[PDB]
Amino acid sequence: PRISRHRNSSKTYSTPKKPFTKPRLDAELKLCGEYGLKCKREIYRARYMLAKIRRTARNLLTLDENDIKRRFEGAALLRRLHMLGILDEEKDQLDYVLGLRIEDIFKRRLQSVIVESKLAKSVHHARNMIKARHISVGGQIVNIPSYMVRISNTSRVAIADTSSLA
Amino acid sequence: EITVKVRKVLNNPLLQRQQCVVDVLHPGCTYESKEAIKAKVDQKNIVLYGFKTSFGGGHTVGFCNAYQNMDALMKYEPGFRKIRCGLIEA
Amino acid sequence: LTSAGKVRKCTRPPRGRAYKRLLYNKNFLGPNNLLIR
Amino acid sequence: MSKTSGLYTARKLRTVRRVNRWADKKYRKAHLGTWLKANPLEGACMARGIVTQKIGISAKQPNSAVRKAVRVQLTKNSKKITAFVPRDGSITYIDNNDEVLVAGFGRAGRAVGDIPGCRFKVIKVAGIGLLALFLRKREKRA
RNA sequence: GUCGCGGCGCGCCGAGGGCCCGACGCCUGGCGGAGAAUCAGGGUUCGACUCCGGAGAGCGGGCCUGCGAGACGGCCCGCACAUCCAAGGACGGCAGCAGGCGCGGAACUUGCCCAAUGCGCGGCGCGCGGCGGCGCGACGGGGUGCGCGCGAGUCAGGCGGGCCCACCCCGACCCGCCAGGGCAAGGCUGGUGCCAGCAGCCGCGGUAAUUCCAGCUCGGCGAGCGUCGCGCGGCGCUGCUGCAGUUGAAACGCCCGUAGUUGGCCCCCCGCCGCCACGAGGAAACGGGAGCGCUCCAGGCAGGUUGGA
RNA sequence: AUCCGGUCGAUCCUGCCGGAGCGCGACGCUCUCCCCAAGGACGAAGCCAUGCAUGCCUCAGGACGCGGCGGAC
Ligand SMILES: [K+]
Ligand SMILES: [K+]
Ligand SMILES: [K+]
Ligand SMILES: [K+]
Ligand SMILES: [K+]
Ligand SMILES: [K+]
Ligand SMILES: [K+]
Ligand SMILES: [K+]
Ligand SMILES: [K+]
Ligand SMILES: [K+]
Ligand SMILES: [K+]
Ligand SMILES: [K+]
Ligand SMILES: [K+]
Ligand SMILES: [K+]
Ligand SMILES: [K+]
Ligand SMILES: [K+]
Ligand SMILES: [K+]
Ligand SMILES: [K+]
Ligand SMILES: [K+]
Ligand SMILES: [K+]
Ligand SMILES: [K+]
Ligand SMILES: [K+]
Ligand SMILES: [K+]
Ligand SMILES: [K+]
Ligand SMILES: [K+]
Ligand SMILES: [K+]
Ligand SMILES: [K+]
Ligand SMILES: [K+]
Ligand SMILES: [K+]
Ligand SMILES: [K+]
Ligand SMILES: [K+]
Ligand SMILES: [K+]
Ligand SMILES: [K+]
Ligand SMILES: [K+]
Ligand SMILES: [K+]
Ligand SMILES: [K+]
Ligand SMILES: [K+]
Ligand SMILES: [K+]
Ligand SMILES: [K+]
Ligand SMILES: [K+]
Ligand SMILES: [K+]
Ligand SMILES: [K+]
Ligand SMILES: [K+]
Ligand SMILES: [K+]
Ligand SMILES: [K+]
Ligand SMILES: [K+]
Ligand SMILES: [K+]
Ligand SMILES: [K+]
Ligand SMILES: [K+]
Ligand SMILES: [K+]
Ligand SMILES: [K+]
Ligand SMILES: [K+]
Ligand SMILES: [K+]
Ligand SMILES: [K+]
Ligand SMILES: [K+]
Ligand SMILES: [K+]
Ligand SMILES: [K+]
Ligand SMILES: [K+]
Ligand SMILES: [K+]
Ligand SMILES: [K+]
Ligand SMILES: [K+]
Ligand SMILES: [K+]
Ligand SMILES: [K+]
Ligand SMILES: [K+]
Ligand SMILES: [K+]
Ligand SMILES: [K+]
Ligand SMILES: [K+]
Ligand SMILES: [K+]
Ligand SMILES: [K+]
Ligand SMILES: [K+]
Ligand SMILES: [K+]
Ligand SMILES: [K+]
Ligand SMILES: [K+]
Ligand SMILES: [K+]
Ligand SMILES: [K+]
Ligand SMILES: [K+]
Ligand SMILES: [K+]
Ligand SMILES: [K+]
Ligand SMILES: [K+]
Ligand SMILES: [Mg+2]
Ligand SMILES: [Mg+2]
Ligand SMILES: [Mg+2]
Ligand SMILES: [Mg+2]
Ligand SMILES: [Mg+2]
Ligand SMILES: [Mg+2]
Ligand SMILES: [Mg+2]
Ligand SMILES: [Mg+2]
Ligand SMILES: [Mg+2]
Repeated sequence: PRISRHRNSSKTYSTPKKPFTKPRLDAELKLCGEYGLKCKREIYRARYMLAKIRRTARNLLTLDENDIKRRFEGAALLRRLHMLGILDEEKDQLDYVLGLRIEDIFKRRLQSVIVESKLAKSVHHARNMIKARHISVGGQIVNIPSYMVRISNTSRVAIADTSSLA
Repeated sequence: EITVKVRKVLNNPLLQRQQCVVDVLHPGCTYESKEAIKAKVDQKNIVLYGFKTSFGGGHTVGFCNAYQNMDALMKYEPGFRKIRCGLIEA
Repeated sequence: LTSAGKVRKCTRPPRGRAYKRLLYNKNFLGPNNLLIR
Repeated sequence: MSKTSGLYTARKLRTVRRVNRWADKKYRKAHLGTWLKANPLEGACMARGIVTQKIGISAKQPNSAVRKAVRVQLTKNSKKITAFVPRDGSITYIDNNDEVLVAGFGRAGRAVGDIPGCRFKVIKVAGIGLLALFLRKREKRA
């Protein structure tokens, strides 16, 4: 064959089962208002990325506190969830993972981080500023609104030295 | 441009050469060429290849083959890199 | 078949994230009610 | 217990299920093989044929109308079907020799609504999509 | 006889061999696995095509050369089809790469190159394979603004590349598709008057139509939406987990009875099964999963003493 | 680990019909930018014009030829 036949690919979102339910229909647009979300897919992605980290914990919690699988994978999961800032340090229990919401995931977007430090007046102005290559992460210019910023790399978010706003 | 550094230097007395990785730093500006920074890395025994620029600019990574003789370069260098430097042109 | 077509023959807003922002501010009583319009 | 139990009865439990599976109409229709034989489209999504006639068909009891349809000869197996033409004024693009692409009404081979004996419908006429012909996006030659 | 064992073949002798724990026969729009689609758990359906194995080269057969072939980009014959010809003769096999005809609902360039990964001989060879072209099958990221700076394009120089291009860097200019009675989110004017038409299912239309045809407004998903067919789910309407059998569909008119399924209680500290646990041994890719900022991402196996557990 | 509309003057059931999700193809309409990427398999293993898909190294200037290895991957 060609080599490209061996490349992997995957879908990264799940659509809901009943589309026309009113309460989640307007709950789904309050989310599009508090964050500059383009379309419903960016919500779906989020829920999909939750549904996996929720499946892992519930698998380990069925196990025993002294098994090696718990000792290994739960530690890996917690160490990964603390660096992204999706979960905070004071909750270092595997049972603290289950009560997580999507908003915790959305709060570590670059669009959200720059709003918090007030580099942008709102979230829409923030999205526009992201597209204009006006913001750098650790001296590296990042163009992606959906970028996920680690707690190590959140001290170091600025306007790019090369810029028309410098 | 003003900043040129090298690492991963391996001496190869089988192929009569030394192999290197080169990092080029040019914050804000371009670095104009490989033929330019060839001075910082004689000159005619340096073979520069595989240069990529990162997103946003400012950084470049490439590879250096530095020979000691001149027959060595006409012997151990691919026949299209000797035409990219104008050394043969056929 | 001589009647076919009888009735037939005898008869930029913002886009993308800004449109969703428009709906967000517009909504947050029916949308197409008669009293409002 | 109305079902056999016991640690060594796997063979019986499998035989019973194999036999009673055929009692379901859905399974029997999809697995027996007689419907595949009798299907005019031979298990395909759509099929092309030539128009042999234009016709009007009465509706059923509580409705009153004349629906417009065409008798079609199939290219691939020479069977006779009748196909419905939707979308007001569309029966006027169908000459008596017009290659038509024909699909189903839904319901996988059952009649729908109030048209007696109709299970197919025209989607394309002489190369051109009939819906876009109705919406006035393309047009026929002459 | 074979490389070799064998009813593999031949002579002689005997009457065995298989079966409701389903033989034999018939049918299959039957290549097998690794796997894939769906999704609480238990399951259902599909295994053309990437790796592994098998079989074939229009259909039957036969064979030579060789360590190795019952070889078809080798040979010989029959059959069914074509090819050139001075009429005597000679001659062919794309289920290789492009390309064409036919058929079908349905599928791309008669491109450049051995620079890479590998193979034969050592220097070449190679439609393996690599690079471009066509490509809304499908995947991933970003736009159609924000309160005032950008990208898409244009022209140059780099970088890259067998050679060109795309990406990246530096310089100067600069939606749409379906709907709006219920299921199911979203309601005023004109036309038509059981007609035209709609409608998956309930239903709508008889000259005041919340449904047809239009205008305005509004709803949903969105560079993607609708229609047709099929698989899974819905479905505890196939039920092992887990259905129903008085009257809704359903207990043989009754008794005997073989195969099958099932069988009280008791000895513990042996053997032989089953069963539970832990090992050894064999393939990767896929699937999980430790670590790593391809700017993020679908990815990949990277990298700055390392690593691919 | 979820249901909803349809049998009646009304009511509780059995029971099917229909709707709502994901995937694979085909058809329609429409399409700004970038990365990855399948692509004559689907009772025609039907028929093929043209060009290309296998070559590389003991004895004389070189070819040519002989000899050799490979063409069974
Ligand atoms: K029962
Ligand atoms: K039962
Ligand atoms: K029983
Ligand atoms: K038993
Ligand atoms: K049963
Ligand atoms: K014998
Ligand atoms: K014998
Ligand atoms: K005998
Ligand atoms: K049988
Ligand atoms: K077949
Ligand atoms: K399951
Ligand atoms: K089952
Ligand atoms: K299962
Ligand atoms: K299930
Ligand atoms: K294929
Ligand atoms: K194959
Ligand atoms: K295969
Ligand atoms: K293979
Ligand atoms: K193989
Ligand atoms: K093989
Ligand atoms: K094979
Ligand atoms: K074979
Ligand atoms: K054959
Ligand atoms: K043949
Ligand atoms: K043959
Ligand atoms: K043959
Ligand atoms: K043969
Ligand atoms: K052999
Ligand atoms: K033979
Ligand atoms: K043969
Ligand atoms: K050919
Ligand atoms: K074939
Ligand atoms: K080609
Ligand atoms: K055709
Ligand atoms: K055609
Ligand atoms: K090569
Ligand atoms: K060899
Ligand atoms: K090729
Ligand atoms: K600009
Ligand atoms: K530009
Ligand atoms: K301008
Ligand atoms: K501009
Ligand atoms: K500008
Ligand atoms: K309509
Ligand atoms: K239907
Ligand atoms: K319905
Ligand atoms: K209904
Ligand atoms: K009126
Ligand atoms: K079911
Ligand atoms: K099920
Ligand atoms: K279930
Ligand atoms: K029961
Ligand atoms: K009955
Ligand atoms: K009965
Ligand atoms: K009865
Ligand atoms: K009985
Ligand atoms: K009986
Ligand atoms: K009896
Ligand atoms: K008895
Ligand atoms: K008995
Ligand atoms: K018995
Ligand atoms: K028994
Ligand atoms: K039994
Ligand atoms: K038994
Ligand atoms: K018993
Ligand atoms: K066991
Ligand atoms: K292996
Ligand atoms: K080491
Ligand atoms: K279920
Ligand atoms: K009802
Ligand atoms: K009743
Ligand atoms: K009912
Ligand atoms: K084909
Ligand atoms: K085929
Ligand atoms: K088929
Ligand atoms: K098909
Ligand atoms: K074919
Ligand atoms: K040989
Ligand atoms: K050969
Ligand atoms: Mg005898
Ligand atoms: Mg298989
Ligand atoms: Mg297969
Ligand atoms: Mg193929
Ligand atoms: Mg061959
Ligand atoms: Mg042969
Ligand atoms: Mg066709
Ligand atoms: Mg992007
Ligand atoms: Mg079921």
